[PDB]
Amino acid sequence: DAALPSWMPGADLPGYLNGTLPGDFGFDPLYLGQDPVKLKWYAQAELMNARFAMLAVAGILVPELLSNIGFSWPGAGVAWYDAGKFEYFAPASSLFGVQMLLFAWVEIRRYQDFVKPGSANQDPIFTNNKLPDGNEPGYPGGIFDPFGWSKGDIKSLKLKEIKNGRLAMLAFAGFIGQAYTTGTTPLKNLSTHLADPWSTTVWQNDLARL
Amino acid sequence: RPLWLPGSTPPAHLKGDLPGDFGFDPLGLGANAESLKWFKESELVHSRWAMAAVAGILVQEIVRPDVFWYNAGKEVESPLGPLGLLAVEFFLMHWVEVRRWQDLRKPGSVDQDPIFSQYKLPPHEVGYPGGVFAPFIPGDLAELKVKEIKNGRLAMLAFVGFVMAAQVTGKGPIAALQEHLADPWGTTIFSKAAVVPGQAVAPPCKIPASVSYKGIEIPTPCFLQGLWP
Amino acid sequence: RQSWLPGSQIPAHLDTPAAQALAGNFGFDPLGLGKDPVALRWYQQAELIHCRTAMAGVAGILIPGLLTKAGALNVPEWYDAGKVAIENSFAPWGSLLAVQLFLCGFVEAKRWQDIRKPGSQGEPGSFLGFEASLKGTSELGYPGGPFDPLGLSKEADKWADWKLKEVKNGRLAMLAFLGFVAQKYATGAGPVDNLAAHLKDPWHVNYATNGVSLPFL
Amino acid sequence: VRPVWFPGNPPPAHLDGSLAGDYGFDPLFLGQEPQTLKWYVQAELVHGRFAMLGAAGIILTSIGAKVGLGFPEWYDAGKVVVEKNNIDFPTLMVIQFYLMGWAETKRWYDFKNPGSQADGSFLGFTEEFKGLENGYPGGRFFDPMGLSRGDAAKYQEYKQKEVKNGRLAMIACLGFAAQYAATGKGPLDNLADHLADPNHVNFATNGVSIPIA
Repeated sequence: DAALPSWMPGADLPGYLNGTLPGDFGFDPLYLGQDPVKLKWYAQAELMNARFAMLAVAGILVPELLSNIGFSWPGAGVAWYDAGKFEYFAPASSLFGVQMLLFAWVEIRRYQDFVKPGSANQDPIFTNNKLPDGNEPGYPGGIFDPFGWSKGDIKSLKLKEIKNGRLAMLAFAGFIGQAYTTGTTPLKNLSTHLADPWSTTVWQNDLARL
Repeated sequence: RPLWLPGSTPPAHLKGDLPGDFGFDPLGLGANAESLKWFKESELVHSRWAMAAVAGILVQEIVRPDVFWYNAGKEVESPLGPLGLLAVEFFLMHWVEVRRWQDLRKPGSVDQDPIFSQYKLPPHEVGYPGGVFAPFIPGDLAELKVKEIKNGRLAMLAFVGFVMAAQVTGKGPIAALQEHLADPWGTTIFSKAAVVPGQAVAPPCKIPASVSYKGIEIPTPCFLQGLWP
Repeated sequence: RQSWLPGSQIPAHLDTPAAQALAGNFGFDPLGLGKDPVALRWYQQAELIHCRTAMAGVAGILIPGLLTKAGALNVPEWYDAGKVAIENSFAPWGSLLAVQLFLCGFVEAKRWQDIRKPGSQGEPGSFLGFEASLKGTSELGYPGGPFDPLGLSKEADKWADWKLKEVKNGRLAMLAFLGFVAQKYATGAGPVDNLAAHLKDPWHVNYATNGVSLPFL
Repeated sequence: VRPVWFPGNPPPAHLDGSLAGDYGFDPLFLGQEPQTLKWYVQAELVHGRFAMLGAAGIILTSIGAKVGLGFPEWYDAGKVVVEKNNIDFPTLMVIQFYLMGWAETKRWYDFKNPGSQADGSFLGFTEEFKGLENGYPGGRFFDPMGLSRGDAAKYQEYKQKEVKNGRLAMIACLGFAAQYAATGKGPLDNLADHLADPNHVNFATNGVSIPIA
């Protein structure tokens, strides 16, 4: 109900999306963000899932891209889904326990700062080290931004972050779908589609297996 | 005032304002304002689609007399696969029809170019975009609009006749015209069939029931062959 | 006003301000079992207990059954887990059921006494100092203290919605267990197996094809 | 004033000509009460609409059967479809009962409380289930052409045409059942036999209708 960009020009978008949240396009046909508290929680959930999917898509695409060139290292020919049954320096259970404890610590710190902004901006061991007073949930800053990149156009940068996060989330969902249907790595499907795009489509692949 | 029946009283919902208004509505399907507004766009889209299709069929037969238009979707080979062509056509047609539909329900809302902010369609009516869609307009606007709706109605009836003649005789429009001019007293539909209380004979459907397109057996049946006279 | 039947006459007893305060009020009472406010309160407690019990049971049946289909676990069927669990156990089923009945009777008796008199379990000098924490909140069937350790019931704005996710889900669980029983007496296999068999051919594998749920067909 | 089913007989009080196709035909006074007449009006409209669909389908299938198209008769179409296509009969019955149950239940509760279905409890749709009159459910879903919301005289004429065509279709379906039980063939086969010889091929010569013949 404003002049901000929309996902459907002319459509009557809901009134609870006023543009305050980053990447607001008024897309909510199910009206899941009607409740202000639910929307406040969904914003943080979307941001965390976005950054995690960004790291996931980057960690899926970079090793396969580096394996196809002269660059070599121990785990190169292994697929992203086949990395679990790999011979490491420690069993997966021990690593799972270690990461669960570390993630529990950082996630509890983030949750504490989420229920009360600025309540967790102090380093527990060194009292001198701290985060700036001006902070919002989901945007830590301080040591998390050592180069001061947020000091510039934060709105455009936040829009870039949310858009890249949505794109990465869709890409990861596509990775799962392609792995469950084709049963091959994503870059292989990309090259297969690039060789002949007219006969390498989702409709053709699914019709052949029907 | 021109009408579809000289000396007849036109319906109350038709006052001769819209282009091509000849007071023809025995069922009164255009009595409602919203229904008439939607049907106007439907008729315009039907008119343009039928005109393009009739011109395509005529040029296809004149340039290629050995390729049947009814078989045009069957005996045409292209490097682009049929599934890829269908995907491209579905996406492009979906995009343009969504823009047109949004302009119908919300006028002056999708007239802006998304890629470039400097291009924008000028204010217009519903069903008549204009601007980039109308680079040259030789003649009066209302006169050309009436000519457009009349040519569209003729083209719609022409496409229906094309389909029926291709299903009954299996020949194209030019071939059917030449065959009819050769023996006009025996090549009309009245000569091909007749119905009486003791007998009901109909011409056979020249189109095969099934078409083997890459081993799929696409059914190609004659439109309401059982109801054929 | 949300209703279980648009246009149906909502009962007058379900339209009172106290009856509308309950979670999941959809005006469903064709038999009029909630006309009496005392009966309605008792049945509301019964529905809450059934919802939580059904949710725990259906979860303990569905999740290990879904993990058994994959390689995560090897839990047997819910209708056969009792025999397998009692085979290599440390006590027979009778002794275990006796201890169970004793332990469950104590807490159910305390819950019954709190239902009869709200907050009565906080009698001084009766539970070695833990009696203070045994007093529930203002609403019957929603206690605090030892229960709810995370303290998610302190935020009222979501409280009214939280309860809606507890009753509705529980109601679904109550039907789920019912299906688990009916399917057991109709196909002879587990619930996950019935779901997979139905997904394989939904147009020919259902309750209208087993010959048990439709004997006239 | 208006024509009646029996000329010279005064029309009853419960039939004043306000309803479509009102000819004052009620010798048993089954619709004397207002609520009972309302229920019977909706029942007659539903019966006529179903009879119209059935008569049209039976006539079209018999047309395809008379010509060399392989269409089965209406009294064998169920067996032909169930045996030709791998379709489970009880499953189809249950699906049909589910869809009809939902539609007829919404219609029933709308009859009990007019305009109740327009509250928006069904996917948010409100004006599509508001209803116009008894047995005439106007809206954009049931009447997308908007013929019930324009030209009142034309609407009343269409209402009269609908009730008359419905009664004719009901009589047609009864005739289909009697013709199949007496002659054993389809309706168009009976029509062809009658057109071939109308003086000797009729109900007075089938040997079943008139037992003393």
